[PDB]
Amino acid sequence: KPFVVVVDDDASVGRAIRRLLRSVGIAADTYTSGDEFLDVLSATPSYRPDCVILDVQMPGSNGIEVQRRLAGGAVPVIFITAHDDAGVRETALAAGARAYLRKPFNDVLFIRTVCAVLGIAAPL
Ligand SMILES: [Cl-]
Ligand SMILES: [Cl-]
Ligand SMILES: [Cl-]
Repeated sequence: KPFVVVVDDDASVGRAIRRLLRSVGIAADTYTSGDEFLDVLSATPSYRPDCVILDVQMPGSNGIEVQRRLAGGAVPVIFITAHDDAGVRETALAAGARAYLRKPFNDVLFIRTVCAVLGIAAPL
């Protein structure tokens, strides 16, 4: 199964996303700490997601080091942010993010975005 990692400082966001992805056959692990995710990557080469969904607003880190570790490699990144982040597009462009979404999101847009980034057909 496709495997997605979410890093968002709100535990409720990771909870909602992992259940929604499970409903369409996509496994997901979620973190509130970018450092926690980075530590797993460094500890075991076998742990590699097919895509990362990254909260650019995480207080005190902004997901900067997660982005830096993945930059240039085979793991595409989708940026997520709050509904009133007027600048998320330029943020995504300069970071080499594959896509971006504002929270809250509807099912069709979220699933189509993730599936397109993963290179798989979307269920809806
Ligand atoms: Cl859960
Ligand atoms: Cl980070
Ligand atoms: Cl990598």
